[PDB]
Amino acid sequence: AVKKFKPYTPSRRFMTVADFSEITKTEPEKSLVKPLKKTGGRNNQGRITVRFRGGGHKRLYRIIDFKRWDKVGIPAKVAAIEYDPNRSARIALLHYVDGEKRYIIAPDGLQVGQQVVAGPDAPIQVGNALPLRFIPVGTVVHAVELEPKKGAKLARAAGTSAQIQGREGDYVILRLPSGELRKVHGECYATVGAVGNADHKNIVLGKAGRSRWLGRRPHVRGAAMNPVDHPHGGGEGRAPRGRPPASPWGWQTKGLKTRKRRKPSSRFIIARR
Amino acid sequence: MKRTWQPNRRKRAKTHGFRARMRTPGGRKVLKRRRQKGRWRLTPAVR
RNA sequence: GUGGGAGAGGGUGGUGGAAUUCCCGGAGUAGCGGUGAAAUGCGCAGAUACCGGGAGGAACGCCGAUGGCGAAGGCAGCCACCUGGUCCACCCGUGACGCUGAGGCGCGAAAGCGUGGGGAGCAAACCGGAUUAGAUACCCGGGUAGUCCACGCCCUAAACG
RNA sequence: GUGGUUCGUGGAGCCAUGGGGGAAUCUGGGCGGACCACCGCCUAAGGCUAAGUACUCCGGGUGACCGAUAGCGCACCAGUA
RNA sequence: CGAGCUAGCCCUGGCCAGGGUGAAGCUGGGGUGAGACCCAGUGGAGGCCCGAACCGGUGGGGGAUGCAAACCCCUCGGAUG
RNA sequence: CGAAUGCCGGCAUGAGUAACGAUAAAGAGGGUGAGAAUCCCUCUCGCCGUAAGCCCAAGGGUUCCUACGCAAUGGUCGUCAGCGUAGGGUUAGGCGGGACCUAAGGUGAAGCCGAAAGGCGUAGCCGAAGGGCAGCCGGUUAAUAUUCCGGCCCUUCCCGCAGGUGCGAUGGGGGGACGCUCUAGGCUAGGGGGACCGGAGCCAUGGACGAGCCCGGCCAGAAGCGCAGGGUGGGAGGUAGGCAAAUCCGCCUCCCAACAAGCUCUGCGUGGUGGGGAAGCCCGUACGGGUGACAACCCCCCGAAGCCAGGGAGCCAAGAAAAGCCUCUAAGCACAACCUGCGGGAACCCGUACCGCAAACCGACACAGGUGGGCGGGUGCAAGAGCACUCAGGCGCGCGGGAGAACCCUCGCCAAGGAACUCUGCAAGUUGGCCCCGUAACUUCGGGAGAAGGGGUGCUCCCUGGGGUGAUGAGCCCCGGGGAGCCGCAGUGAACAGGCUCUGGCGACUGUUUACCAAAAACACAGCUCUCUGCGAACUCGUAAGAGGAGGUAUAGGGAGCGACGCUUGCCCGGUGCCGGAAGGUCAAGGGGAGGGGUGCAAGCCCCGAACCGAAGCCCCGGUGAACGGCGGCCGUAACUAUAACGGUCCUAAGGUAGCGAAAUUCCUUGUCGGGUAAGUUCCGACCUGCACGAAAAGCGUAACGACCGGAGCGCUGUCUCGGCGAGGGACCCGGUGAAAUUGAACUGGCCGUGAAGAUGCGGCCUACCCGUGGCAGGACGAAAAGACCCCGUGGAGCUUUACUGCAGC
RNA sequence: UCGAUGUCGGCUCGUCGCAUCCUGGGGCUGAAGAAGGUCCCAAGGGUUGGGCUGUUCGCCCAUUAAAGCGGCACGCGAGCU
RNA sequence: GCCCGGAUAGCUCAGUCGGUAGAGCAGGGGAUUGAAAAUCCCCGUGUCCUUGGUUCGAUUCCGAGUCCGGGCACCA
Ligand SMILES: NC[C@H]1O[C@H](O[C@H]2[C@H](O[C@@H]3O[C@H](CO)[C@@H](O)[C@H](N)[C@H]3O)[C@@H](O)[C@H](N)C[C@@H]2N)[C@H](N)[C@@H](O)[C@@H]1O
Ligand SMILES: NC[C@H]1O[C@H](O[C@H]2[C@H](O[C@@H]3O[C@H](CO)[C@@H](O)[C@H](N)[C@H]3O)[C@@H](O)[C@H](N)C[C@@H]2N)[C@H](N)[C@@H](O)[C@@H]1O
Ligand SMILES: NC[C@H]1O[C@H](O[C@H]2[C@H](O[C@@H]3O[C@H](CO)[C@@H](O)[C@H](N)[C@H]3O)[C@@H](O)[C@H](N)C[C@@H]2N)[C@H](N)[C@@H](O)[C@@H]1O
Ligand SMILES: [Mg+2]
Ligand SMILES: [Mg+2]
Ligand SMILES: [Mg+2]
Ligand SMILES: [Mg+2]
Ligand SMILES: [Mg+2]
Ligand SMILES: [Mg+2]
Ligand SMILES: [Mg+2]
Ligand SMILES: [Mg+2]
Ligand SMILES: [Mg+2]
Ligand SMILES: [Mg+2]
Ligand SMILES: [Mg+2]
Ligand SMILES: [Mg+2]
Ligand SMILES: [Mg+2]
Ligand SMILES: [Mg+2]
Ligand SMILES: [Mg+2]
Ligand SMILES: [Mg+2]
Ligand SMILES: [Mg+2]
Ligand SMILES: [Mg+2]
Ligand SMILES: [Mg+2]
Ligand SMILES: [Mg+2]
Ligand SMILES: [Mg+2]
Ligand SMILES: [Mg+2]
Ligand SMILES: [Mg+2]
Ligand SMILES: [Mg+2]
Ligand SMILES: [Mg+2]
Ligand SMILES: [Mg+2]
Ligand SMILES: [Mg+2]
Ligand SMILES: [Mg+2]
Ligand SMILES: [Mg+2]
Ligand SMILES: [Mg+2]
Ligand SMILES: [Mg+2]
Ligand SMILES: [Mg+2]
Ligand SMILES: [Mg+2]
Ligand SMILES: [Mg+2]
Ligand SMILES: [Mg+2]
Ligand SMILES: [Mg+2]
Ligand SMILES: [Mg+2]
Ligand SMILES: [Mg+2]
Ligand SMILES: [Mg+2]
Ligand SMILES: [Mg+2]
Ligand SMILES: [Mg+2]
Ligand SMILES: [Mg+2]
Ligand SMILES: [Mg+2]
Ligand SMILES: [Mg+2]
Ligand SMILES: [Mg+2]
Ligand SMILES: [Mg+2]
Ligand SMILES: [Mg+2]
Ligand SMILES: [Mg+2]
Ligand SMILES: [Mg+2]
Ligand SMILES: [Mg+2]
Ligand SMILES: [Mg+2]
Ligand SMILES: [Mg+2]
Ligand SMILES: [Mg+2]
Ligand SMILES: [Mg+2]
Ligand SMILES: [Mg+2]
Ligand SMILES: [Mg+2]
Ligand SMILES: [Mg+2]
Ligand SMILES: [Mg+2]
Ligand SMILES: [Mg+2]
Ligand SMILES: [Mg+2]
Ligand SMILES: [Mg+2]
Ligand SMILES: [Mg+2]
Ligand SMILES: [Mg+2]
Ligand SMILES: [Mg+2]
Ligand SMILES: [Mg+2]
Ligand SMILES: [Mg+2]
Ligand SMILES: [Mg+2]
Ligand SMILES: [Mg+2]
Ligand SMILES: [Mg+2]
Ligand SMILES: [Mg+2]
Ligand SMILES: [Mg+2]
Ligand SMILES: [Mg+2]
Ligand SMILES: [Mg+2]
Ligand SMILES: [Mg+2]
Ligand SMILES: [Mg+2]
Ligand SMILES: [Mg+2]
Ligand SMILES: [Mg+2]
Ligand SMILES: [Mg+2]
Ligand SMILES: [Mg+2]
Ligand SMILES: [Mg+2]
Ligand SMILES: [Mg+2]
Ligand SMILES: [Mg+2]
Ligand SMILES: [Mg+2]
Ligand SMILES: [Mg+2]
Ligand SMILES: [Mg+2]
Ligand SMILES: [Mg+2]
Ligand SMILES: [Mg+2]
Ligand SMILES: [Mg+2]
Ligand SMILES: [Mg+2]
Ligand SMILES: [Mg+2]
Ligand SMILES: [Mg+2]
Ligand SMILES: [Mg+2]
Ligand SMILES: [Mg+2]
Ligand SMILES: [Mg+2]
Ligand SMILES: [Mg+2]
Ligand SMILES: [Mg+2]
Ligand SMILES: [Mg+2]
Ligand SMILES: [Mg+2]
Ligand SMILES: [Mg+2]
Ligand SMILES: [Mg+2]
Ligand SMILES: [Mg+2]
Ligand SMILES: [Mg+2]
Ligand SMILES: [Mg+2]
Ligand SMILES: [Mg+2]
Ligand SMILES: [Mg+2]
Ligand SMILES: [Mg+2]
Ligand SMILES: [Mg+2]
Ligand SMILES: [Mg+2]
Ligand SMILES: [Mg+2]
Ligand SMILES: [Mg+2]
Ligand SMILES: [Mg+2]
Ligand SMILES: [Mg+2]
Ligand SMILES: [Mg+2]
Ligand SMILES: [Mg+2]
Ligand SMILES: [Mg+2]
Ligand SMILES: [Mg+2]
Ligand SMILES: [Mg+2]
Ligand SMILES: [Mg+2]
Ligand SMILES: [Mg+2]
Ligand SMILES: [Mg+2]
Ligand SMILES: [Mg+2]
Ligand SMILES: [Mg+2]
Ligand SMILES: [Mg+2]
Ligand SMILES: [Mg+2]
Ligand SMILES: [Mg+2]
Ligand SMILES: [Mg+2]
Ligand SMILES: [Mg+2]
Ligand SMILES: [Mg+2]
Ligand SMILES: [Mg+2]
Ligand SMILES: [Mg+2]
Ligand SMILES: [Mg+2]
Ligand SMILES: [Mg+2]
Ligand SMILES: [Mg+2]
Ligand SMILES: [Mg+2]
Ligand SMILES: [Mg+2]
Ligand SMILES: [Mg+2]
Ligand SMILES: [Mg+2]
Ligand SMILES: [Mg+2]
Ligand SMILES: [Mg+2]
Ligand SMILES: [Mg+2]
Ligand SMILES: [Mg+2]
Ligand SMILES: [Mg+2]
Ligand SMILES: [Mg+2]
Ligand SMILES: [Mg+2]
Ligand SMILES: [Mg+2]
Ligand SMILES: [Mg+2]
Ligand SMILES: [Mg+2]
Ligand SMILES: [Mg+2]
Ligand SMILES: [Mg+2]
Ligand SMILES: [Mg+2]
Ligand SMILES: [Mg+2]
Ligand SMILES: [Mg+2]
Ligand SMILES: [Mg+2]
Ligand SMILES: [Mg+2]
Ligand SMILES: [Mg+2]
Ligand SMILES: [Mg+2]
Ligand SMILES: [Mg+2]
Ligand SMILES: [Mg+2]
Ligand SMILES: [Mg+2]
Ligand SMILES: [Mg+2]
Ligand SMILES: [Mg+2]
Ligand SMILES: [Mg+2]
Ligand SMILES: [Mg+2]
Ligand SMILES: [Mg+2]
Ligand SMILES: [Mg+2]
Ligand SMILES: [Mg+2]
Ligand SMILES: [Mg+2]
Ligand SMILES: [Mg+2]
Ligand SMILES: [Mg+2]
Ligand SMILES: [Mg+2]
Ligand SMILES: [Mg+2]
Ligand SMILES: [Mg+2]
Ligand SMILES: [Mg+2]
Ligand SMILES: [Mg+2]
Ligand SMILES: [Mg+2]
Ligand SMILES: [Mg+2]
Ligand SMILES: [Mg+2]
Ligand SMILES: [Mg+2]
Ligand SMILES: [Mg+2]
Ligand SMILES: [Mg+2]
Ligand SMILES: [Mg+2]
Ligand SMILES: [Mg+2]
Ligand SMILES: [Mg+2]
Ligand SMILES: [Mg+2]
Ligand SMILES: [Mg+2]
Ligand SMILES: [Mg+2]
Ligand SMILES: [Mg+2]
Ligand SMILES: [Mg+2]
Ligand SMILES: [Mg+2]
Ligand SMILES: [Mg+2]
Ligand SMILES: [Mg+2]
Ligand SMILES: [Mg+2]
Ligand SMILES: [Mg+2]
Ligand SMILES: [Mg+2]
Ligand SMILES: [Mg+2]
């Protein structure tokens, strides 16, 4: 649970790596990988639209199953637990009994050898996906569809989870990882359990290079630039913000709320983060 | 020391070539101008 | 050794109702709170008091005792699992195998500390209203660590009989 | 809401139209500089139409036009080296 | 009209002499009620060490109508990231 | 036209001046020729040799080879040439690319979007130093050769014969198919040694006829075989998944083998055959040819980073695609078709010269610069691609001859002293490899460490331990141990090869930066906090469609600050910002019409318009500090004095907490005191009167780190006292070639005056024959650049904001 | 003098003035001697080495016959820093 | 060197339309106390820094001057 290192270099003393004990399989399921084009944070004009991105290790994409319902009632065995580089989570290999293979994002405590299945049927147990309406109130759950048939959207990230606070009408009340209180539709699938690899938030990158490996290039402060560049640019030696703190595009960055007010999904939200 | 001109033939053709000029309404008008002036080469040499 | 007992003895996982706070719905109006007396605070932007719904944390009333258990520190709703100590009876077994115990090792209330969570009530610090000659206090209104959980520290005490 | 006109919001009509509303077929409609009355003019929401006009790559005629530092950048193998 | 220089990113290749230090793990031994842990041996980690290539450009000298519109010499930084 | 630092051209000055492009280096004989330092040939000398040698790729484009030439190009010369003229020269089914595949990207039927131009975009298509695919050795030309030839091997297409089989695809499935570090076994490349084999010849100068010296002792090769290695289960049954079907693949069950056992694939070896084959001597070759020769052709050792190759281990950052290929079935066909073997036929287009670390490429140059991949021998030095010398090979850098001044550069040495130099030990010196002994404060327990500080190091003989290969032995090779001596000033004997300590500041660290005056204490960095963002996310680019974010989902993403770690981070919410507030005020278009007006005979047509209803914003209520920010003053007081724990009062939104402090901050200032020094404006330690520190524009510390910046000491020095000598390349002279900025014209002295105020040029004196050469820089307000400081201009441009006014955006 | 008169200090190299720091010659003295004070003549020559600071200056150490003051574009950057 | 503020009761400060100037604290006399604080009841009082001037009248307005608080002194 988080390997540490003796300081045999500087930065080897603060480094921390994930513990890979849970990982069964060391190379992926070839039928289940496809290549993914790295952006560099650049859009279809050659233009950077997200700063400080790029470089960092090459990756094969694991195509994973966020619709669990097109397999309704067909059980499957949990074949191995694998490392997916495209996410904080880990991915469970499923062998379905009719012989199809799928990747599911791997819940806490789910272990190899387990039967697992999705539908209005099915036990309320870890790994099993169901329309939300049949999951009993109070159950913690993850990989939640936001609208029906559209795929798992909420609580996919290592350690995250959502909780069922109550039913009202066609909709059920979830508390999201954010802690926002959200109505979601009854027919939206969710699979029971948390996401696991919860240990994940404590890894400590430990050096500059290790950030580079994950494809995040350095990030320069507005404070460090010139007025052409940023609201915080310039001004003889150092200096404070001299105005409300801003983005490079000059909108305010402490507290200013950016959610569009008139959004329709407003009718469906009850709380905050 | 490393200077500004580092010849490469694919580049030269890929970039200033005839088919390139024709591709773009800007470049079609290069040809138009050079032709009107009566340039001997409409387009850089390459090879 | 056998057969029995009593108990808030410890670890784990579950689980119940009362209350407080917040939020939503209702109904209703001019005060509520507070104190020695007040003010700050809250309240016509609809408070307090009342009913219904929800959320969340912490602590377990009666039983409850001047009682019980633990080596101490300590341990108190209920349920199950795991597990320590102990007493009695019968007089069956070993045959002095004992007592203590420098060092060692382990436990060790509260506060505090690290990393995560959690945060209803309470509350150092802090703010504010009183009181006073002053008041960096006692009283009142707020209120952050902390109080709670996990894991690792700290190793103190009027740790007392 | 704007453009056009001499009209720069002006008393601002006219011609055009991005938005809203939305007619009638001669007793119908537009116009004569806000509006109304009178008096006139004209017939929108389909289309075509020579000539008189503009230009000069090209050919020809002519210069009180140049004469090789001029005249075209080029009198010469120049849009070349 | 330019990313044939330069900056960043994308796809696909290549390169980094030799030496040194000796993390985890492992195995053995010791320790314990079990542990923690200790010792050896093994192991071969690292924006680890010395130093070529390669990348640099630190200090000084030279050059200054240069060999050169940024060079030369001595010296110096990195050198599995 | 006389001026415009005018334009264009011509020719001058400087001047026979600087220079002739790396200080690797030359000398002579012969030749050729009108002409020779410069061309050819020989001998001698020198330089490169992880190259300054060899082979790819780019890029260049006839520079290639040959004859005939020397006007210009060549920094001199020129008979020579990368130059002029002319003639020749590049040969492929197997090498590269195309008739194959796909990557990013591009383009783009469908489709979406945009005033026009155009933008996007699925499929498809294009796109390569990636994937796929069949040639090795040697000989030949003046010049091409995996291309021609010789030998030995192979691929695909077509057609046919034989044997086999449900054949059959753009569809299905398998495979292709992958990282980084470390690495095993067996090999090969490559190398060294041999007393063995083969070879012309050699015996000098004191010695040697020798188990002498000198030279070489291979290369390619089908099938088979052999050694090492990669891949790989077999069968049945069930089957709803792999977008039709499948006998395939997936999944479940059972039965056999666990193993290369078999099967298969590849490396190496061996192999029918084919080829090569030194030194030396001669031939004259420019350059090769003859012989050596019927050449030999073998043993040992070292041994890759290459091969077997998809090998194995560990790790986290988790490591292309598509076709070729195999399999499966679908139409359809099964007289087809396909598969295997054999045999004949068929096999296209483009590149191939030459240069290629460079005189042929990029740098206006025959430019000391830049340029990717491979090979890169020997011996020694611990190793090595380092260093020195050297092989193959290649060069002596396209001006020379002399002299032996100053001065300059690069280099050597120095009595005594030893930083006294100076802004500064800048520069130079010292140190320096390996082995052993030894090593402090502090510390995050890794470090600090190569701390510091020492000893050893050559050669000779004797004895002796372990390993590799062999056999368990010799031989070869690797690592050592003990003893006795020998020599010099000196044994890492030449070359390559840290000076060290103490103590502060800043930054934790490795990194990054102003191409070309700044490498830093700046940026970044892990890490900490605030904040936005529920997913068609927020944010960014785009008019839009689209896209990035992300095929991610709050343990995620954006924005901001701070910047490892440690211990911490106080008070103020008045103002500004952000956040919350269903009330109230104000609020635009619109609604509404009390009322009024124009005109008409009227019906009417037309205009104005009060109340009232009416968003966001603002006002107003509150919250908020790792939000913009802010964080006072005066007077008195103690039983010597002094000071003031204490009291009083003004002002404020509140009046700086911890820590720190003359500081990267202290004006007065060299503050005062202590330390260090003979002497200390710097430095270290204290003090606090902090002009004008103080807590994430973070506060105070911190081990380690630093080409950062201070201060001290040891060591050692030409830094210096204070200079001297010596070397080379210049400078000087001679022969050849021959610039430059500058330049009103010049017949161009000194002083004292005068002058627009600093006079060769005017006045008065003085001095002074004409002209050069090597030298020095005081003057010509020397050159250069129409001052960059300063002002001015109703000149410009970047930046800012609660300046004005707009626009995007919301 | 803005179509450029390089600007502090150091170094190197001098040169001049005298309002003389020392040495030479004097007068007065509140000059016993020795040692001074003060003024006069005098510009021939001399006029140290270090610590601090960019410093000029100045303070300090150790000496001295003395440690003189000024000018020369705050002398001197086509002489260096 | 140049511009700004201030001086009002013993202290700290307010205020002034140019006309009769106050707050707190101190201070004085009384009460309370055994006595002293705290508490209570009476109590005042300044020629509003100087010097000119305007005006009928100046703390108030004017112009000078002290002395204290503050800001500045930039390009070279
Ligand atoms: N060492 C073995 C056992 O010793 C005791 O048990 C006794 C047991 O006690 C019971 O323990 C239970 C657990 O706490 C209680 O719930 C009962 N009230 C109590 O009576 C006796 O009722 C038996 N007769 C004897 C037994 N040795 C311990 N209590 C147990 O924990 C332990 O497992
Ligand atoms: N001159 C005598 C003493 O005066 C002050 O103390 C007084 C104090 O002053 C305060 O100081 C604070 C800061 O220190 C300020 O923020 C207050 N505004 C200010 O009023 C007064 O509020 C008290 N009523 C009396 C106290 N003796 C000083 N603090 C002392 O050092 C000093 O020795
Ligand atoms: N500081 C610059 C120059 O100073 C002296 O000479 C100057 C000289 O100074 C004096 O010289 C005397 C002779 O040594 C000294 O004793 C005086 N103490 C001194 O003030 C001046 O009187 C001159 N006007 C200028 C002269 N350059 C030196 N001699 C020179 O080497 C030095 O380069
Ligand atoms: Mg695109
Ligand atoms: Mg594009
Ligand atoms: Mg961690
Ligand atoms: Mg980041
Ligand atoms: Mg940053
Ligand atoms: Mg900056
Ligand atoms: Mg920009
Ligand atoms: Mg800006
Ligand atoms: Mg700013
Ligand atoms: Mg500043
Ligand atoms: Mg700044
Ligand atoms: Mg915005
Ligand atoms: Mg050029
Ligand atoms: Mg190319
Ligand atoms: Mg067109
Ligand atoms: Mg032509
Ligand atoms: Mg119990
Ligand atoms: Mg009780
Ligand atoms: Mg008995
Ligand atoms: Mg017995
Ligand atoms: Mg405890
Ligand atoms: Mg506690
Ligand atoms: Mg409370
Ligand atoms: Mg308080
Ligand atoms: Mg009390
Ligand atoms: Mg709290
Ligand atoms: Mg007790
Ligand atoms: Mg108009
Ligand atoms: Mg107008
Ligand atoms: Mg108009
Ligand atoms: Mg009209
Ligand atoms: Mg319209
Ligand atoms: Mg009509
Ligand atoms: Mg009309
Ligand atoms: Mg009309
Ligand atoms: Mg009219
Ligand atoms: Mg008309
Ligand atoms: Mg016409
Ligand atoms: Mg002419
Ligand atoms: Mg002409
Ligand atoms: Mg003529
Ligand atoms: Mg002419
Ligand atoms: Mg012309
Ligand atoms: Mg580029
Ligand atoms: Mg290592
Ligand atoms: Mg190390
Ligand atoms: Mg390293
Ligand atoms: Mg190499
Ligand atoms: Mg340099
Ligand atoms: Mg530099
Ligand atoms: Mg230099
Ligand atoms: Mg120079
Ligand atoms: Mg290094
Ligand atoms: Mg004239
Ligand atoms: Mg002229
Ligand atoms: Mg001349
Ligand atoms: Mg001359
Ligand atoms: Mg000369
Ligand atoms: Mg010369
Ligand atoms: Mg030369
Ligand atoms: Mg030479
Ligand atoms: Mg002859
Ligand atoms: Mg002859
Ligand atoms: Mg010769
Ligand atoms: Mg040599
Ligand atoms: Mg060599
Ligand atoms: Mg060329
Ligand atoms: Mg030619
Ligand atoms: Mg010639
Ligand atoms: Mg010539
Ligand atoms: Mg030349
Ligand atoms: Mg030729
Ligand atoms: Mg062939
Ligand atoms: Mg091909
Ligand atoms: Mg064809
Ligand atoms: Mg293709
Ligand atoms: Mg397109
Ligand atoms: Mg289009
Ligand atoms: Mg290819
Ligand atoms: Mg091929
Ligand atoms: Mg072959
Ligand atoms: Mg050739
Ligand atoms: Mg078949
Ligand atoms: Mg060898
Ligand atoms: Mg050999
Ligand atoms: Mg023999
Ligand atoms: Mg002899
Ligand atoms: Mg013989
Ligand atoms: Mg010989
Ligand atoms: Mg099936
Ligand atoms: Mg099917
Ligand atoms: Mg493999
Ligand atoms: Mg492998
Ligand atoms: Mg059929
Ligand atoms: Mg060829
Ligand atoms: Mg070549
Ligand atoms: Mg080179
Ligand atoms: Mg090369
Ligand atoms: Mg060449
Ligand atoms: Mg040359
Ligand atoms: Mg060159
Ligand atoms: Mg060239
Ligand atoms: Mg290179
Ligand atoms: Mg060595
Ligand atoms: Mg090698
Ligand atoms: Mg070398
Ligand atoms: Mg000597
Ligand atoms: Mg000496
Ligand atoms: Mg010494
Ligand atoms: Mg120094
Ligand atoms: Mg040095
Ligand atoms: Mg020490
Ligand atoms: Mg150590
Ligand atoms: Mg040492
Ligand atoms: Mg040290
Ligand atoms: Mg040290
Ligand atoms: Mg020694
Ligand atoms: Mg010897
Ligand atoms: Mg040596
Ligand atoms: Mg070297
Ligand atoms: Mg050395
Ligand atoms: Mg060294
Ligand atoms: Mg300092
Ligand atoms: Mg740094
Ligand atoms: Mg620079
Ligand atoms: Mg620059
Ligand atoms: Mg650096
Ligand atoms: Mg920077
Ligand atoms: Mg931190
Ligand atoms: Mg969009
Ligand atoms: Mg999208
Ligand atoms: Mg997207
Ligand atoms: Mg995506
Ligand atoms: Mg971020
Ligand atoms: Mg910072
Ligand atoms: Mg703060
Ligand atoms: Mg505030
Ligand atoms: Mg606020
Ligand atoms: Mg507020
Ligand atoms: Mg309202
Ligand atoms: Mg409103
Ligand atoms: Mg407010
Ligand atoms: Mg006193
Ligand atoms: Mg302060
Ligand atoms: Mg201080
Ligand atoms: Mg000081
Ligand atoms: Mg300061
Ligand atoms: Mg100071
Ligand atoms: Mg110093
Ligand atoms: Mg300094
Ligand atoms: Mg200090
Ligand atoms: Mg600061
Ligand atoms: Mg701050
Ligand atoms: Mg900081
Ligand atoms: Mg500090
Ligand atoms: Mg510490
Ligand atoms: Mg430090
Ligand atoms: Mg660094
Ligand atoms: Mg540095
Ligand atoms: Mg300093
Ligand atoms: Mg020193
Ligand atoms: Mg010298
Ligand atoms: Mg010489
Ligand atoms: Mg004069
Ligand atoms: Mg005259
Ligand atoms: Mg005259
Ligand atoms: Mg001369
Ligand atoms: Mg001169
Ligand atoms: Mg000017
Ligand atoms: Mg103006
Ligand atoms: Mg202007
Ligand atoms: Mg301006
Ligand atoms: Mg000037
Ligand atoms: Mg000048
Ligand atoms: Mg005199
Ligand atoms: Mg005298
Ligand atoms: Mg006397
Ligand atoms: Mg006397
Ligand atoms: Mg004199
Ligand atoms: Mg100094
Ligand atoms: Mg001066
Ligand atoms: Mg001074
Ligand atoms: Mg002056
Ligand atoms: Mg001067
Ligand atoms: Mg000067
Ligand atoms: Mg200079
Ligand atoms: Mg100077
Ligand atoms: Mg001059
Ligand atoms: Mg006052
Ligand atoms: Mg009065
Ligand atoms: Mg009494
Ligand atoms: Mg009066
Ligand atoms: Mg008066
Ligand atoms: Mg200036
Ligand atoms: Mg300024």
